[PDB]
Amino acid sequence: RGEYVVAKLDDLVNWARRSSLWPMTFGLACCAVEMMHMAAPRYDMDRFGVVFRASPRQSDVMIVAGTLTNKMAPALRKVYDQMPEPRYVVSMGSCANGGGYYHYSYSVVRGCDRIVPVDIYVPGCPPTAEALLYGILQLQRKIKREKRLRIWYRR
Amino acid sequence: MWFEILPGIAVMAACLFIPGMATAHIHKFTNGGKEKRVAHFSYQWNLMERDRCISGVNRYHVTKGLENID
Amino acid sequence: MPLVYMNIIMAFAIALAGLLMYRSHLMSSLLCLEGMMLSLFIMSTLIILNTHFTLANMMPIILLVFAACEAALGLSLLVMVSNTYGTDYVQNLNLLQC
Amino acid sequence: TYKFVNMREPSMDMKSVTDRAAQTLLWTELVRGLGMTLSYLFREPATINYPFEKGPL
Amino acid sequence: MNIMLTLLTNVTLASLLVLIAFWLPQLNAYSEKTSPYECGFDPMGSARLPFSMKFFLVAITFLLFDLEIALLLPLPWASQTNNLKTMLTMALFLLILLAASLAYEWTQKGLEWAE
Amino acid sequence: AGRIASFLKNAWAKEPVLVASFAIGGLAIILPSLSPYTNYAIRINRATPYNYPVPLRDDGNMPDVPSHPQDPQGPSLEWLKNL
Amino acid sequence: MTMYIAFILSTIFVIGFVGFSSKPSPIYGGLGLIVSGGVGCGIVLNFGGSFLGLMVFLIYLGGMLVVFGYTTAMATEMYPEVWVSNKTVFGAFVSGLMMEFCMVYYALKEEEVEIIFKFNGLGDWVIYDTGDSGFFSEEAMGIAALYSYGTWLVIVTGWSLLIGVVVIMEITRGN
Amino acid sequence: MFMINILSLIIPILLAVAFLTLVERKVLGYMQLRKGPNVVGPYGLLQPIADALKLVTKEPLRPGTSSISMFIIAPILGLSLALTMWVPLPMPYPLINMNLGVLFMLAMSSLAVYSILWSGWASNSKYALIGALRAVAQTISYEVTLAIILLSVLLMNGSYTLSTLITTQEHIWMIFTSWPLAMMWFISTLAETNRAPFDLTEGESELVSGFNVEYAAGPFAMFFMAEYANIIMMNAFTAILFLGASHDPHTPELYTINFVLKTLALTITFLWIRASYPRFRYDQLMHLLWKSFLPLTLALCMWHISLPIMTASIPPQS
Ligand code: SF4
Repeated sequence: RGEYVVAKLDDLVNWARRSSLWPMTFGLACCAVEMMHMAAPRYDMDRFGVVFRASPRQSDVMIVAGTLTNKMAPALRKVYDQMPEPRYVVSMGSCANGGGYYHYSYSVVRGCDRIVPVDIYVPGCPPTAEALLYGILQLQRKIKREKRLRIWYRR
Repeated sequence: MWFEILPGIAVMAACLFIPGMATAHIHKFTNGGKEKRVAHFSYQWNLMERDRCISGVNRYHVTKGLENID
Repeated sequence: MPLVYMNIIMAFAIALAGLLMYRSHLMSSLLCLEGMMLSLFIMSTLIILNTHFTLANMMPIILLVFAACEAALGLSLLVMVSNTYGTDYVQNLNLLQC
Repeated sequence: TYKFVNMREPSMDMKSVTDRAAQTLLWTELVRGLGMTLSYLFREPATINYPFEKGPL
Repeated sequence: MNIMLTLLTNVTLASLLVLIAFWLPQLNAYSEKTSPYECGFDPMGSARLPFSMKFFLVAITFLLFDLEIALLLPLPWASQTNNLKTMLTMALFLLILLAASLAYEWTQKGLEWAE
Repeated sequence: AGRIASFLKNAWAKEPVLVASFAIGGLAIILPSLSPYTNYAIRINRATPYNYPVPLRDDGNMPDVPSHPQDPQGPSLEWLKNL
Repeated sequence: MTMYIAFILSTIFVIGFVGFSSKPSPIYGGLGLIVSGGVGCGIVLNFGGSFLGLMVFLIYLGGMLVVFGYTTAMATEMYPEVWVSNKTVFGAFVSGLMMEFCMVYYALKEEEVEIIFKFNGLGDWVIYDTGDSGFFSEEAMGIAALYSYGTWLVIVTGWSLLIGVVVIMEITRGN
Repeated sequence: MFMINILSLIIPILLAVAFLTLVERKVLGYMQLRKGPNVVGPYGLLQPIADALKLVTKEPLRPGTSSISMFIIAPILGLSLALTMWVPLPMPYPLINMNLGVLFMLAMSSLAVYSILWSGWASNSKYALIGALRAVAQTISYEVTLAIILLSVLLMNGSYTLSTLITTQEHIWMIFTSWPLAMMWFISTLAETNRAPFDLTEGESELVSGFNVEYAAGPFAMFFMAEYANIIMMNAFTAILFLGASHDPHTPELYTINFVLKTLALTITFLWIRASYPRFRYDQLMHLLWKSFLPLTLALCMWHISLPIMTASIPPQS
């Protein structure tokens, strides 16, 4: 029956998405520098099909790298709202995940989730480059477990 | 470890390889083993037309020598 | 006189109408003007290739070289009215009245 | 103490001007960098196979 | 025929690519996507205003040089003439006029990208 | 004297491209007149028979024109073979 | 049947011209001119004018490029016009379609259309000429004769292009 | 079987462009101490497939402030011209023996402006409207130099028949006669394809992308296909034009192998240059050709038109 064909097809599609996610950089603080180290020779993000450089129009994943302040929030909102589907947003760093060192500030939102949906919470201050990379791999396995056309066929 | 690039362009080479003989072979395939008779000037076109008429099969690349004539 | 001659002559007639009957735009009008010379270029090439006028084979490009020069200044004039006036819309183009 | 970084003004003999004209026209420092990057191409790539291999701690 | 067949094949192939591109994927079609973009913001009230520019002069001298390039294009056929001396002098005239136009463009600001 | 040489040196340093272009151009006009082979190029161009050499009606007293296409007398281009 | 192509090449030339002259948005007039020139290059080409056809291709698809170059510079506005903006443009367009259609219908029925001059509706393939070219293209050799017989033409042109760059300098100089 | 030959021309060029997107990410990375993509299949061989599938099934966003007609036509023009501009290339037996093949292909090379302008304006964004005019000026201002270089090089070939170009070289590489010219030509090629040293349109500080900003998914990928097909096509053009090869008529495959090797070498030089050099500035970008390249090109053309006359070595017309 139809599950065989639809599962093989959507498995193909989600594999293609999984191995070609394109980050939308978006580094706000030292988490940006650690991500840049994560794209350095040593860990070489670009090996996994991730491309690091991506205009927000052509991109799949946003890494909220650093503290997100009140003045920033509308800009990040307009950036994500324009991001084409599918759009998984990963938050790196204790500051972006929620609060941070500057949790009890006056012009820093207490978490990217209060601004934008977060798909993978990456902890660390900063999350050491390979921890970020592991979060990326976790998102890849999340894309692997994707059943879009299955749910369509079984709606 | 530059040889990791070697597969990458190798298929690429093959990718550019195919348009080479494919056009080359098909010409040889179509024109009775001969390569295509390029007609860059009207004299060449007239020669090709007379060859087509003489062939009697509406195929220019078919050629007959003195055995065709007395 | 076959249909190709009709078609390019008729194309020239409507280019005459389009450029000369202004609607509201100077840029589009000179665009119609340069399309005019395209119609004339094709037309000229037709007889010249037809009649084996071997020398006249060089007349079209010659005819071409000057014609673009006209447009070369036309659009050049277009900017000079544009920076002061603002647009190429020829209905404000009224200061010279008396 | 201190060192002046860029005061090395060039000479103006025929040899020096010919060398500078050749470098400007026959692109040389361009080729210098173009060949250095080639040397880095043939080198051993620095890359750790995550997650099979982890960074030193 | 032949050549026209290749042009037809290419244009139809391209159109199939764009059709699959624009039709196959699915979009939720929500309003706020339509908001335009500029490095995080939107392009305020611009991206169609008249463009106060200066390299217009470079753009027009392009065309003026392109006419002369068209004029000198017949050279490979022209070199096959009996009176090679006149062809040599007159082609050299054409390139000298190219250079003179460029030089007048040069000294009189001109090709110097206006500020 | 000194001023001209110094100006040439400065041009060769300040805008080297300009002097190279001006030089090679200045050659481009003055060599063809000086060169002794341009006449040979004219001979090359006149040698090629793009059209048929339509014969002349024989009536006697044209020894210059060969009677046969294999005849010895007539125009020859052995210089073309040696060239 | 691809017999009538040498006809239709001109026909698509006509109605691509009308929309080009239908006074639409300047870029849409440009598109009309572009399709007209692209289809007219075929008209010259299938008549044997290979070099002239490719020549007009090159120079003209640069020439409309530059007239674009100011259309987005010195001709755009807050609300650029659209090929459907004005109501009259549709009437101009349809008046473009029906005139040559009626005339070609007549030329297909009577073959003696009386519009302006004298014309016959019996295609265009007839007017070609039998013959040969040896080992030289007539068009290329003719345009090559510019440097041997075009004594005055190249001189007056080059002088005009020099004067043209001078005037382009002077009018746009801006004091 | 003509249409079969056509398809055997398009489709392999499509795989070539597809795997160029892998060889660039591998060559660049190895040039900058990165292993490159080697996770999707063996040595990253399958990676171009995955990104292509993603971009096909990525949502193509319609620019709300746009007229869709040009938003769709511009990819059509850019892609179709790029592929049909491969038509008259002298493979050992070129597909279409157009008597003016070089002029044919040079004329079509100017048409990329006719995708750039509609992409930049129709998408209706500041980055798009800037980059449209900037890139248009780039490519048009380098097209002239391409033209005089082509003419000066051809003045020794004999005609515009691009199949006889091989017959021109035969003995010696043509660069040995026009290395000053080719050095300009190649660079101008680098300028016309908008590559990192001369790109100026991406400029990911003040133009971001320039023309392919609002384009997404499929129409967006079509302009990449055009761009990385022009790379291969112009590198192949330069390869035959200057880096000649042998061709025995009884063995057509030999010239095919030599030509594809030359094309790969030149494309690797493209990637080589982009992986090292900084990016030009628009001021310097047009200063490079107006102030420097064009006078040298004019003088070299004068030299190369006077030279056959004085040497009595005019090339055969037919
Ligand atoms: S979580 Fe730590 S490293 Fe990241 S932005 Fe906050 S303070 Fe900096």
